[PDB]
Amino acid sequence: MKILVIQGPNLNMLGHRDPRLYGMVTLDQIHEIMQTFVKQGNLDVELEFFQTNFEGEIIDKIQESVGSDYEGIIINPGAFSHTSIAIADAIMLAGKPVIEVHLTNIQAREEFRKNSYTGAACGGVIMGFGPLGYNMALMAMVNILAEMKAFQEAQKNN
Amino acid sequence: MKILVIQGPNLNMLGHRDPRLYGMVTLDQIHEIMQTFVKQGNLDVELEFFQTNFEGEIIDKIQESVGSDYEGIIINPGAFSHTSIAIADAIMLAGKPVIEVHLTNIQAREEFRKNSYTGAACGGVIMGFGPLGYNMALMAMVNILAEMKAFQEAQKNN
Repeated sequence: MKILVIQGPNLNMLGHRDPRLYGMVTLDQIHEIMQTFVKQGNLDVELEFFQTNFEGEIIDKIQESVGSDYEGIIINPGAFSHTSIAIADAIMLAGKPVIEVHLTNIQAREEFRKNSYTGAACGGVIMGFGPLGYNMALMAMVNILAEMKAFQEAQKNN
Repeated sequence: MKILVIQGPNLNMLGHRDPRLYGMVTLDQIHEIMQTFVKQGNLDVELEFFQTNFEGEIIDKIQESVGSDYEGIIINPGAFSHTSIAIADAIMLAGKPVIEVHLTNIQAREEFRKNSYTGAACGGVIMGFGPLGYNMALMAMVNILAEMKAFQEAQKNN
């Protein structure tokens, strides 16, 4: 149960960014909290982490998810959320749960960040919880999978 | 540790609403899942529940929260999210965490639902997880409180 955690542009440079918005925490620091959340909870989730500043590297990674290894995706497309129809379209073709996270509340920054093409394509969106939103994402994905697959056995047996 | 769970217009009539959007679950059913989440986790949270179709009843309840009994609020202002500057302003004056939940993804319905005045005023927003978003809200609030108060003792002791 590989979850793929895709992180978009400039997220690797957290802790060189405005700390009023982003606190004083790094991308690596986030990803540990995420394992520490898993390791603790005792979810048989394997997390994989992939950061990139390129739109097409995101689309490729989503597309590569289409084969069996991954059961879901937690993605923060970053600033691309607001422009990238392409990443949205990739999210629409994945055949697996995608949950959108933002550290900041994108309802309360510049007007250009309000709309998320990508988040509209995902099942659900979380925003403004800082690093914590990623664990709430994990919570959700684990829950959703358990529902979907509890549901598949309950129709191949009828 | 009373959490106040405010639910807006027409949310009481879930399960007379479009089940393609809202599944086949009631408001009471949601609130049990929420206790069952608490009861289980073993959080010393007392939940209080308040539903209303009136904008001013929301603002009153938030305002009444300003005294000591409540430590946080999880609110789904519903359709008022998109119009009610007043409820937003109430949220801005509460002096306690407010987390916005929506059952549906408000990025993927009519254009009139995209913008949440109220969600911009809250710390954070969750949307599109169905009933599950309320437990992720609980998770978050519990986490946040524990952080804030772990932080108050760490400054009255310096």
